[PDB]
Amino acid sequence: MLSLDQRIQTLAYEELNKAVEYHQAKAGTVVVLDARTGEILALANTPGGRNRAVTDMIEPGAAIKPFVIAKALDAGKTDLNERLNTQPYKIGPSPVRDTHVYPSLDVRGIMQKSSNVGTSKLSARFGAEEMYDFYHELGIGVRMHSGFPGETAGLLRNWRRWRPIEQATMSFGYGLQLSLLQLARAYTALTHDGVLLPLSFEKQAVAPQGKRIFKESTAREVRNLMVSVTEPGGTGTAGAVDGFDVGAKTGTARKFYADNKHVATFIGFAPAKNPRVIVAVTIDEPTAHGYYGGVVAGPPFKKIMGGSLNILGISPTKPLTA
Ligand SMILES: [Cl-]
Ligand SMILES: [Cl-]
Repeated sequence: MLSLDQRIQTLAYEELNKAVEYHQAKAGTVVVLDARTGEILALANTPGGRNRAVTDMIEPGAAIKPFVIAKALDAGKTDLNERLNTQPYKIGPSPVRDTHVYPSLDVRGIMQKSSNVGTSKLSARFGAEEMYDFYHELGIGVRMHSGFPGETAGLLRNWRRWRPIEQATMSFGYGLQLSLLQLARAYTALTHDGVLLPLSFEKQAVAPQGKRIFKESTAREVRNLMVSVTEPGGTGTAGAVDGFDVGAKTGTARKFYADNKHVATFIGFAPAKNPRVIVAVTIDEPTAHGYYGGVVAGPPFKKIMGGSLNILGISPTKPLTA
């Protein structure tokens, strides 16, 4: 009744190592989930030993943004028509800025281009306590109880202690921490139509009892926005998979912060409209051939996702061209 798939596990570990070596990185992790039941199909770590997917806390960076955008849509604090001013700004001395100046974006653009500014403005429409409860409901700070030793709850600071700038940076993934397994888990709220899943190391005959975070319509709209990340104009085109539409988010978190020391993340699901698989890839401190999540973690995501769909017998939803 173990949920692991050895063929997916082998594929994930082989592609993970190829990427870690090619980019001359220190380490990497991969999680592959059943997008419908939360069954864990593969967990891969390199270099060997410690189960970093389970034990290692990371700041998720921009990989948290889909949930902030989803929450803002779900509560009616924005909609798919609003064009937000996304010029850089400061809260006191601390800047909030994107990799480019975008004068304005709608929420599709905020997702597609990965705007820290736009996401922080959406989050700022909620009180600190509301955002704190929301992050907790996503499971940040809540142990997975995977059964592995060395597992931590993650980090979610008490909202009463938050500075306004800290609520802002949390909304684009700094100042809170979770493991790649917890982050991959959060994505089941988007794939499983607004219902967060527990995840399991056992095969699930039916999707288990979960917990609603978003309306079903919100999740479906947000999955559609995330397809823009793998299409031209998005930050994650390296993750597009032949024959499928892929909903994804890229992340490029600085470590501590540092100039040129990063954690590159790529997380996505497919078929985007009716997801079957979530693949999450993190590459720790690439030093060659790029450092952003799309360029670094996209290519292994593409290979692991495409191979996982084929292994599982999922038919392409559009004609193959490659
Ligand atoms: Cl806990
Ligand atoms: Cl689809």
